[PDB]
Amino acid sequence: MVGLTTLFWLGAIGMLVGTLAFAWAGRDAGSGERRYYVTLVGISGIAAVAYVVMALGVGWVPVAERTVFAPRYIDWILTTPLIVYFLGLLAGLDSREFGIVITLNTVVMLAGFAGAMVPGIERYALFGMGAVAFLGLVYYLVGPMTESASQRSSGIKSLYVRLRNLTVILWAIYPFIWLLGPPGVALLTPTVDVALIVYLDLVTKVGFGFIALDAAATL
Ligand SMILES: CC(C)CCC[C@@H](C)CCC[C@@H](C)CCC[C@@H](C)CCOC[C@@H](CO)OCC[C@H](C)CCC[C@H](C)CCC[C@H](C)CCCC(C)C
Ligand SMILES: CCCCCCCCCCCCCCCCCCCC
Ligand SMILES: CCCCCCCCCCCCCCCCCCCC
Ligand SMILES: CCCCCCCCO[C@@H]1O[C@H](CO)[C@@H](O)[C@H](O)[C@H]1O
Repeated sequence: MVGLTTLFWLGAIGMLVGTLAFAWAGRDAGSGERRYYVTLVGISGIAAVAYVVMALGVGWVPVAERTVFAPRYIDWILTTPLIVYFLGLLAGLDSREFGIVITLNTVVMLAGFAGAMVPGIERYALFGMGAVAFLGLVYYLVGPMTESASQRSSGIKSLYVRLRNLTVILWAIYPFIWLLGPPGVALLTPTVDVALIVYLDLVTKVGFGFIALDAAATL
């Protein structure tokens, strides 16, 4: 229990550091820019709360012979569409296309959560639904959204592509962790699972945020 608790506290601290840095960076509150900072505060702030809750030993749900971390999935349901929103803003995406990518994202996270909570082998059908919706989300990120980003200045398009790449490459690792970890075949221990996810969560949220902060200043 000590290892898992320690990892969750590290996640909480890293998320808190991001949250404070984004809130501070955003204080200037430029009318067009404010939205991006508030979104980053929401992304890392919600994650921080989730990690604190888990560190305190809340929401460790036993499912068959594994443990499900409910706050992790609730976190993702809330924070991943905020990341997609940030990317859609950057890309200058149209309202229909925003709706599509937010829908596909929500399918991924709901299917992953539901799958984690189903004891039997039918849970892999839920994983599959999420994997299919994720391929759709990736298509949008690398296709239509990238085309949309090209209508922006070269610097904004470069930022879009940088954050798009970070997002696509790291998000693609999560389903493999689900499959190899406790929700799937339970090869990886809960500690190894949590350690990998803490890194990935921190980079996809706080790393993502610092990359945007850097580009915003350099712009
Ligand atoms: C906008 C809405 C339409 C979307 C709402 C999300 C919704 C879709 C989530 C669906 C799942 C929902 C049905 C939950 C059911 C889970 C339940 C079956 C699990 C069993 O319950 C286990 C409990 C305690 O043991 O864990 C319980 C887990 C914890 C109690 C919850 C974990 C906390 C969250 C991860 C953090 C939430 C964010 C903060 C409330 C806001 C922080 C703001 C920030 C800026 C400080
Ligand atoms: C300006 C730099 C600020 C960076 C934001 C993150 C703050 C550091 C918080 C500690 C992070 C813990 C490291 C966990 C890594 C993933 C699990 C590794 C276990 C081997
Ligand atoms: C482009 C592909 C990248 C290579 C990654 C390899 C694929 C990862 C395999 C994940 C699912 C395989 C399930 C078999 C795991 C072994 C079962 C052990 C039981 C505890
Ligand atoms: C959920 C899985 C979805 C699979 C990804 C295929 C979606 C892309 O499919 C494409 O959509 C375009 C809209 O931008 C259309 O113009 C194209 O005709 C169509 O081929």
